[PDB]
Amino acid sequence: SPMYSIITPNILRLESEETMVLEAHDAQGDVPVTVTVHDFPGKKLVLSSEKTVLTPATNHMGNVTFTIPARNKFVTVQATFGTQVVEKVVLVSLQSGYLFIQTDKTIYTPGSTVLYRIFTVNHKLLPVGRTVMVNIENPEGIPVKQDSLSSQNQLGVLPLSWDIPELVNMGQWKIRAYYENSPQQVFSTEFEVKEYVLPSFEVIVEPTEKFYYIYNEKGLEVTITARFLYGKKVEGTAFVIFGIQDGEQRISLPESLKRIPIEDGSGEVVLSRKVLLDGVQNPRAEDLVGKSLYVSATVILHSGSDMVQAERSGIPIVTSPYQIHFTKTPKYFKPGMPFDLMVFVTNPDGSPAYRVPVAVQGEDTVQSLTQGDGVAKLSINTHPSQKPLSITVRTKKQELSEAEQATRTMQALPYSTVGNSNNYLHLSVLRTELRPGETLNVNFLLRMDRAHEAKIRYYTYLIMNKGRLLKAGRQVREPGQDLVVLPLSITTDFIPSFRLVAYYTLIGASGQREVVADSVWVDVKDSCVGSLVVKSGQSEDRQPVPGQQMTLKIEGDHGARVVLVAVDKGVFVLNKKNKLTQSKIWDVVEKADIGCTPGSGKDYAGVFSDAGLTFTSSSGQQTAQRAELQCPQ
Amino acid sequence: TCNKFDLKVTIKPAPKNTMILEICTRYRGDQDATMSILDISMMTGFAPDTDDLKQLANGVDRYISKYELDKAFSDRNTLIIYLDKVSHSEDDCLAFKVHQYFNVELIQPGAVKVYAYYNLEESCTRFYHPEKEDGKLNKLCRDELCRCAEENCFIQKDKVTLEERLDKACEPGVDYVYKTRLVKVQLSNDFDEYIMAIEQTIKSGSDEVQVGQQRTFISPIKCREALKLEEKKHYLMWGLSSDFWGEKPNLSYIIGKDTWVEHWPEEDECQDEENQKQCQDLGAFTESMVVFGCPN
Amino acid sequence: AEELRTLLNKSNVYALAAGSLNPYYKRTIMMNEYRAKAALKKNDFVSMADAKVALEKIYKEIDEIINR
Amino acid sequence: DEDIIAEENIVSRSEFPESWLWNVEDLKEPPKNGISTKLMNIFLKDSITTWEILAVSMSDKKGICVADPFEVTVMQDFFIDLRLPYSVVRNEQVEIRAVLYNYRQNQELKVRVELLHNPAFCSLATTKRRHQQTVTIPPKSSLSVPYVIVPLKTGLQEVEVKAAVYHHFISDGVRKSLKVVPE
Repeated sequence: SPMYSIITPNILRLESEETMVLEAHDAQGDVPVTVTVHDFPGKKLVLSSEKTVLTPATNHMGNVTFTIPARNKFVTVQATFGTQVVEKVVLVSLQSGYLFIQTDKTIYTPGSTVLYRIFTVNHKLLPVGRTVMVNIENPEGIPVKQDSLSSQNQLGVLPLSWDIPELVNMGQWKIRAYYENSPQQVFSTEFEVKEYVLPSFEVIVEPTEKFYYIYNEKGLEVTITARFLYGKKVEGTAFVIFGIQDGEQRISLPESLKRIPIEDGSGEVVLSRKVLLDGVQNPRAEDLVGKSLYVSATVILHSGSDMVQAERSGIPIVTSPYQIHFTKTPKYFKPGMPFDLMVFVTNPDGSPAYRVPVAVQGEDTVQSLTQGDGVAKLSINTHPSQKPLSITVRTKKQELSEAEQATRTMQALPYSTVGNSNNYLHLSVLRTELRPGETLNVNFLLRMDRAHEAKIRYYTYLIMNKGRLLKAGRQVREPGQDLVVLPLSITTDFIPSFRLVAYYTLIGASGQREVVADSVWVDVKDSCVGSLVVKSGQSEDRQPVPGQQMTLKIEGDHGARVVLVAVDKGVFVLNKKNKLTQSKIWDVVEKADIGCTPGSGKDYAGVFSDAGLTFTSSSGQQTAQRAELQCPQ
Repeated sequence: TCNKFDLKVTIKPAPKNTMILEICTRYRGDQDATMSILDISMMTGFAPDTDDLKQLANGVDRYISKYELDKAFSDRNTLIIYLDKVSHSEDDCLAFKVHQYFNVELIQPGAVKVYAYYNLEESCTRFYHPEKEDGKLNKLCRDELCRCAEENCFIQKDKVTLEERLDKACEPGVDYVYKTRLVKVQLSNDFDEYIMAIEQTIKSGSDEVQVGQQRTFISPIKCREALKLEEKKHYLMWGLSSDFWGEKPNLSYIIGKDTWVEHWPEEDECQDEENQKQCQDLGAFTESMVVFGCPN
Repeated sequence: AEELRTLLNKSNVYALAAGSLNPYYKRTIMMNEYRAKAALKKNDFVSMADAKVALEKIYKEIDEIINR
Repeated sequence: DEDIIAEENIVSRSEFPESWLWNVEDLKEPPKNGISTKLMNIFLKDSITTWEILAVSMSDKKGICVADPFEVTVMQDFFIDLRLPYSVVRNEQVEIRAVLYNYRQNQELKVRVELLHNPAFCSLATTKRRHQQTVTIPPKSSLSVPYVIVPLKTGLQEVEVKAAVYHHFISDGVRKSLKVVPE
């Protein structure tokens, strides 16, 4: 018995390099693999090339990167090890990559010209030459202009424009863009068309807390800041009224409306707890929890010459300063094997909360502190139980009260083994923030009976990133070693997060082949791969002046094309929505993961699919077949 | 149009210069309005009677930031009265006095503007002036078109010599000089209309008008006291090409800030020993223009 | 000094070239011609030096811009 | 007048884009630690505000990268803010405000401000007579100078006020344009 095993992503992409991971288990000496991808069903041979040999020098582990040219489409992969031939049918995706759109402003007047770029990139964020359709939809959803343009030799950037007619529908327009080949996968930005003129100053309202506690009787205390777009503080008078939102329904609290002076660019206002309740007056205070608050400020300069409106919205009403989230924690535990929880503690608005202690039910010591990204990791132990695990984490912030702590409950089901072999694998890694350049220790924990532990001489680990296989290797292991550690090096290639999945295999129960696997998702500190700073290149000195020449310094990646744009900060007083941001990008990129679970699965076959991989062996062990284009829900 | 707030602004003198600025902006709705405001501006040179400000300052539903109430004459040409609420039944009225310190001629109409804080759109602007109708300056609007008529009027009624005439009348802008008869006179609400026959064409620019053709001149009614043009008498005048109104050769002319006015005594009037001097100057002007033309 | 009055002279030459250029330049010269003229007519050392530097500088920037 | 800047010499400010510098730079600049650095010479637009500059890079090796904004504030001790509305109605009299800012730390200003003449408008400015007030402005403080006018013809019509301060040779003028629209 040699077992041959074949691994590739759940979903394969066209016109891009995918990797096939070839293995020979319990085999002797050289073995030739020829790998092949045909159409489905039938025979076309969409790619023949890629041939290689596994050597005991490489413990029988191999790459081979192939590229597939170019109802739902499927290919058939088929690798031949010597004579024995393994084949799996994988789902295919026409999605070339991503599109990102940039508008010079967020808001425009009729009869001005919208300037917009479109960035064309593959599923690994690199620039690409393709054909794209673009569409300017009016605010009632009507396509009112379309250019079909190709970004070949464009170097990833498609500058465009469109003049708004003097006569046109006010409101939120959209720019929808899609790849010729992937018309179902569409991309959008919005922009406001409106009649207006840039104000001369900006107005800022922040509550002293980013939320309201329904028993805080001081009320909701607000600061109103005003300041001309050029620095200097504003002198004037201000009108602020409040209101309640739930959920798209707004109710003003007229009794709340106050007129206050703005002196040295600041005024202060409050919505007394009284007036809030007398205002909505649902039977009890606790009714308001889960609803949001808004402050609407209107500021008039003393000249009367300029005026400005402004709003902070969605201040949540809460019984607690925090929220707990198991969205980063695997929902499958390995009986007898520690169960690690990534507790994610946020503030009421959504930001990560930092330095927040959390503990399990009772606990009764335990406890660990939330890190920068609002993640802390608690580990409990599991028994030989198959019953569902129901853990409950409460926050243990001092200075609070049992009332004010947040809570949450979650449930994991056990990983089922091959005929109850009570063999398992458990990956653990340290929860701290991860930057590229650092190195990460990935703890391989193993659970099985000493009668069989010695057969496990190695683990296979695959790194998943942006839905492609990024790195795969072997982590060795000497009999008796329960814990081994693979010191993984984190490069920029890992941003903005990666899954590590690993598996050992052996013959066991009754001469039965057994694949045992685990996985885990790890978050890299989001940032640019390269870099881009725009600073003053006017070494020294003081303010520049209307009309004057000014020198700019651009620091970024070699041979990179840089595209600028400059906007009057007054434009942003009027609309700050829909701005382009490296973050908005990575977020797109994560929401395109072919991986669905935070780690682990129901059985070995799950661990793989959930992390985004397919597994197939000469013995017949393998993942279910993925035929759905997205994750389930 | 003042859709949501009926607004009336009144300027009458007082019982250095000083006067009474009043107002009243009713709300065109079914209830009273939310705190509302007036962006008040002043006829050039005036500043509020600081005292009269405080009578307004402590009032019920009345406030002026201790910021403005304090500037005084100094340079307080803007101020905002915050009327807590507003009426829709009759009209919240109030008034106060302004003293245009440092008397200076040719003043500007004040523009009082009101709005409900939460809405700059539903506002309004009504003007005022010691001598102008409801604050609107003087314009001349004939249909879709228009122009300005708030200057001084006809050319200045220090001596009026003969070298002086031959000058002006040869500066660039000047496109015509005629001896004329005032044929008929039609007056109407906006513009009078003096139709005149051209008796001799001294200088001749763009207008290909012959002598006797007869062309038509206009004027704002606020330009009759000082013109006293009289049918059947003769006249010498000239004007700029920028006073042409219309499209050939039903252009009328405009008597304007740069148009010359002069009454040409009849032929037997040239005898009075008080008339001759103007009867010889002009003949000694006609004669130069027709012979020599213009220098440049 | 006299060295200033010399610079003033160049102002017409420079303003002439500074007409390809942002209004700023042809406007800095204006700003500093009035300053020069009126300082030379008081002999104030401070006001003249001030202006002498202002001209030197703006001409140089104008130079640099034009050379490129 | 005595010791101020002559109106004819004041070149007004005119270029007030909401956006610009819509440029494209490659970074072929002889690299230096995978880090290339360009310098770029731009000429600022006459707006007195804070430009927010946004750079986005595209390398077939590193992918797409959106920078953090870079703010630039463009100011003057003394300057006019000519606050026009978006549009006006032909033949309707409206008021506009010319706001004067004096930002010197302790040093008031005697300033003459003038609304220039347009035949497209009707104001106290005529082709022969000027419309100048002379105002004094405290330090770190602003002044509102109103202007009643009437648009005569439709289209994109333009308003201009200038101003200079005495004894000092500071000067500034603004020439914005707004939309005259038919009754």
